[PDB]
Amino acid sequence: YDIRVRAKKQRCINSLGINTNGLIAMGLDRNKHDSSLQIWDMNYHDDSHETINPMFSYCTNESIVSLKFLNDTSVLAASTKFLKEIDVRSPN
Amino acid sequence: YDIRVRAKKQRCINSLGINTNGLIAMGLDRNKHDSSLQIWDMNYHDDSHETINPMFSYCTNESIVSLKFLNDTSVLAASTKFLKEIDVRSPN
Repeated sequence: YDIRVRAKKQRCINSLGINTNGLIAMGLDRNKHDSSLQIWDMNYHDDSHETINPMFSYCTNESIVSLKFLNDTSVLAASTKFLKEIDVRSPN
Repeated sequence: YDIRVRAKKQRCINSLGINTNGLIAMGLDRNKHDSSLQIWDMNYHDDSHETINPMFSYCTNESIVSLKFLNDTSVLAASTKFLKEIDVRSPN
């Protein structure tokens, strides 16, 4: 098919990752009212809206520049001043 | 394997549903501070805790007695005084 999606607050996309189980992550620019690491699944996405409702939101007030899915649950994300490995099963 | 799970507020389980894509729903009794229709996935479940973190929470202050997964996203739930079809892609 063909679907176009975007964040709730529109800004430039730096990185992108698709997991093995279809989980999709996204690296955005820095916005003070939104998360720059949005992880969501396309099967549970409302098709009537361009915006995405993320399952997991991380890295608020940060600018993620590169990311890569390590496992089926863990993602390795790089910001402009940090390097993190964030698991979706823990908020820390 | 073998895993035991329960709600954040422990109460009797009335119904249970497993979807085709591995999504698991659950019908509980009536609690005034918790949702009786907890839908969650076991792959994104923290294995160090007995409690479940639900992806979608519905039917607060209600007692769901029977439920059945219609589609990969919609569930048909029955309470003690209502009969609802709740889609996970919309909060209404």
